[PDB]
Amino acid sequence: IVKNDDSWLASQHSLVSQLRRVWVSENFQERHRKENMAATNWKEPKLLAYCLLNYCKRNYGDIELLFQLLRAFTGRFLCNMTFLKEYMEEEIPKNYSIAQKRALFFRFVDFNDPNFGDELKAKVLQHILNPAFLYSFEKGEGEQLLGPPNPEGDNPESITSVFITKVLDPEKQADMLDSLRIYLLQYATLLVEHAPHHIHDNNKNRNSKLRRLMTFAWPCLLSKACVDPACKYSGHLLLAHIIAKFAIHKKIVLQVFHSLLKAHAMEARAIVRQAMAILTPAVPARMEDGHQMLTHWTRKIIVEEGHTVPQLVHILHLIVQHFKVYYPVRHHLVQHMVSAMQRLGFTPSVTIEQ
Amino acid sequence: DQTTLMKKYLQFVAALTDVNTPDETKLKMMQEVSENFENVTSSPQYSTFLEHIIPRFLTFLQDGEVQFLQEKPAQQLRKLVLEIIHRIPTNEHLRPHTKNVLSVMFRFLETENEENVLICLRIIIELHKQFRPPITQEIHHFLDFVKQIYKELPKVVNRYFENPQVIPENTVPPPEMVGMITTIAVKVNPEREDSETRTHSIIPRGSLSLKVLAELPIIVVLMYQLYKLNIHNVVAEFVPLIMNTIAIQVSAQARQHKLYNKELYADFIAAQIKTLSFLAYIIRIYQELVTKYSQQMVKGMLQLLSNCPAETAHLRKELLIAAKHILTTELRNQFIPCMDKLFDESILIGSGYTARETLRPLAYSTLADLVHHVRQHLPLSDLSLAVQLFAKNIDDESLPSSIQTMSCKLLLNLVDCIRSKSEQESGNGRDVLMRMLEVFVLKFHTIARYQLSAIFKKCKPQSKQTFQVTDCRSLVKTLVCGVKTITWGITSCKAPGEAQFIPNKQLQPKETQIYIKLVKYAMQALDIYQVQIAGNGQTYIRVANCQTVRMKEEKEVLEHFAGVFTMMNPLTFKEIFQTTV
Repeated sequence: IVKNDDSWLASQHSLVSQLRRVWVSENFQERHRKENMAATNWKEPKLLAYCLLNYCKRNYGDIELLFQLLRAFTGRFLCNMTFLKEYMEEEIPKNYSIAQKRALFFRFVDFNDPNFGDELKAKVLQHILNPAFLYSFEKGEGEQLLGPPNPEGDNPESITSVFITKVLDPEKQADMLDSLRIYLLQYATLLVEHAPHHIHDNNKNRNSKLRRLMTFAWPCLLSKACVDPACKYSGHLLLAHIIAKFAIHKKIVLQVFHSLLKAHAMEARAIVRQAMAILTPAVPARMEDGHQMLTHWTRKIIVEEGHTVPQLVHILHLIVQHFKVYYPVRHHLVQHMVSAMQRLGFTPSVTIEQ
Repeated sequence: DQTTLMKKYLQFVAALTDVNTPDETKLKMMQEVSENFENVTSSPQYSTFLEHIIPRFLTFLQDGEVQFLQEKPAQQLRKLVLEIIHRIPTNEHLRPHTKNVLSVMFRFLETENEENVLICLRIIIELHKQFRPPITQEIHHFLDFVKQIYKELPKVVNRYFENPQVIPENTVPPPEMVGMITTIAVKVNPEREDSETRTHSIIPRGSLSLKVLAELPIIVVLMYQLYKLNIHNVVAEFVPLIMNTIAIQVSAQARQHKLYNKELYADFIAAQIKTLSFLAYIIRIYQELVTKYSQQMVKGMLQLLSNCPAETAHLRKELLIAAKHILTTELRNQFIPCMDKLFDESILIGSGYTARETLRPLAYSTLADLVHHVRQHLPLSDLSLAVQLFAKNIDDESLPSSIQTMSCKLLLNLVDCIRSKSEQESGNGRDVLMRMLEVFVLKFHTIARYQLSAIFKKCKPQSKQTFQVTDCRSLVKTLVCGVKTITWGITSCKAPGEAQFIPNKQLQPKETQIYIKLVKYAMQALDIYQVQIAGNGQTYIRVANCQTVRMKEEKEVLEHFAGVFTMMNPLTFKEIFQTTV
């Protein structure tokens, strides 16, 4: 019926309420996740999601039912849910208004549902909030979407204020799942990159919001030994963006740079490369002795370490990527560069990548 | 004057053994010495410089009492001296001092703290790799020390995990009751709430630290590589110790205790995974003795998979690599009973974010190799579980196209097994075959709709996109081959509750509808072969009006696609093609 009449279901409120009840029900999600391969009903979640999506297309205010559709992405169903992903990433940023996007964000903030865990909130940030806000910022609607640039964090209309105060609340941080933290750091990177003025006005003597955002990133700089590398380096990527945008003190910049230099692990190579690509140009632009600090730390890590190959190859990859930055300090690096080149090229059993 | 500078550094080295010099002065002197090794190594005096400094460094290291507090200047000085010895270039000038340095380090491995032992182990690895000295008694004593640590490991596990001890407040505990570098704060006077405040960090003894246990097996592998003919029988003693080590599991009650330490548990699991990597290295040499102990090994590595922390993705990667190496041997037969657990994705991959994105291709490729080798022994239920998992893999667009092709190829191979087991069981094999055919048709539809539209959108008129085109071609070829195999299986299976098989049978209307959808979707999917890949980097759609195909692969895959339908009952073929033509 929905396929033949697109507008019919938008009015059948009780029917859609029972369809939602089925879709959020525990037994349905268990049965479809824990099917027998020969189960007849394998199409059922695709059809139910298609109906609920059809309802959501015309009724934008029902944000709750839109969020429950992300249960399709928490499981791994044997029916292709790509039409939900397409709708959420493409159509919502294009179609929804600034007021409706603000409603999305403020519904994400106050979503106190016990059955809507952290993974579902991660799905919300990944598929709905981040694409919509990225599209709005790319179009230039950042001022309207964020609302007032409230330096003092109280104003409930300021998206950056409520995000930093309510969402990044340190009391919540404890049980934080890594996926939720990662996508929160990506949203904060959008806010910093597209809307630095709302995060921190340089004219203000002090601002708490920048401090609280850095404090939310800062646990990644702690030297704990059991942290998922993507969460830690995503926090370093947020600090790299903050350092690029804002006049941060030297010690924080140098700590972030040193921690990214020590990040030779394979698991987080891409995020570390993004963070270094952001940060390495920023270092000379930030402080009056940026070139000397780049030289000092690169030389120190290449010498005092590099008895292990991966660290040395990581630093050499960084030098190769940003050789234009390193050009005014070429004379110092070049000796170690040629020595490492000879060693890596002639040590027994060179892999072709080395 | 560089000669004067070298003499000054020699005086600094001599002052290291001096008793009158303040400790901070020694630390500053050695910090200056460490930074200036670039200048010293250039001059020919570096040989005499080594002949002077290395005996003096070794003498100072030998004389010192083993320190265990990290903020102590003496501990920092000892660590700096050891790191200086490690930093010394490994050219032929180090050769005369190599024997003495190796003996000194091997004596420290028995005795000193975690930091210093880890540095000594790094020095030993570097010296043995570069110089490769002949075998000495110190090597046998090291192997015995490693065996003693392996035997002591259950006591360490009991002490830290099973029966933790509360460190007395405001006191400095002995290193034998800490498992890792722990920082504590002490107020000097306990008589008052206000007093002078001092902070200390306690380094564990190297015989109890699990980081040393994690670092040991690579050294044993290196010495087996260097000394294969000598220590072959000694390594055989490690195998029961390796199996016992990987068998060890921390009790559930201990993990829930108020004194449980997550980082220490991570270090313990890291040591166990390093031990399993050592086993995976030695599995092919000692295969008889490993086979005798294999029954515990299956448990041990299944438990390592269950218990590997989600945050430690590198440990999960190393564990999966070791498991892939082990499964290549005969021992995969022992896993036949337990693969019903090994198909649990939570066991294999876990809930970590980095593990889920990065390591799923490794996990499914290892499991696919295991299933492919074992497939004739798996029962119908295990074959169905593997089908269900790799069918879920077919659709999953987060996986790379190579993994989707690999899963399609696995499902293809299972079909004859599923047929054989369903004929023996008289089970539901035809139903799981139909479900596989449906998954293949839906993959064809997904390729036609999403992937091919993007590929065509990326084309431009003539005069990683190559990878996307070559993987689309490979996936379509594999899908066609799998559809043909699945059709042969369906046309060769007795149905559930059927009396007897008949050599061909007219398909039911639902099956015919599935094949009609197959025709519709696969005819769109086979358009991938239109997209050519020029040497200039251009991907272009070939001229539409050309039936003279120059490629053999397109001819072969199109003939295989027709082979699906030519094996069907005439009435089924007629019904499908009347509609589809």
